[PDB]
Amino acid sequence: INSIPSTASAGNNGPVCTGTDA
Amino acid sequence: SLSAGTVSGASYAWYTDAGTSNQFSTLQNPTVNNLTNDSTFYLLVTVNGCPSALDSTTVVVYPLTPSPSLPADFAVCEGDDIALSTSTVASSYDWSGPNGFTSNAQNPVVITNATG
Repeated sequence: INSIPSTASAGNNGPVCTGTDA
Repeated sequence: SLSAGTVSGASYAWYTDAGTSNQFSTLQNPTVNNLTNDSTFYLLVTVNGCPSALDSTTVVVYPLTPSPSLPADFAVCEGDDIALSTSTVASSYDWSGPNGFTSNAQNPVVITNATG
C-alpha cells in the first residue's frame, strides 16, 4: 500500500511571443 | 525570486497565508511575479514527515523612479544653439530626438547650429 506523492509544481518559461516555441 | 536552504530528506512548501493555507509552490526556490509593493511569503519545510516551524520572508519593493525634470517647451532661432539639460541626478541618462540626436549625459552636447 504505497502513498500518493505531492504535486511536483508544474510551470513554464514565462510568456511566449506569438509564433515561437516554449 | 524566493529561496530556501537545502535540507537532506526535505520537501518544501510555500504559502501566501500564515495559518498554513493558500499554498503557492512545492519548489525549494520558486519565483514571484509582478510585485508592486512589499509582500510576504511563508516557508514550511518537512523532513521525514515532520513539518518545521513556519519561516516567513519579506520581499521589499523599491519605489518608483520619478519622472526626469526637463526645460519647458522652448524656442530657438535658426543659427542659435539648443542647450538641453536635466536638473536631476541619475546613474544613467538616455536622451533621444530629432535628427538622430542621441546622448548619455546630464548635460548633452549642445546643438550649435539650430535649423529646421
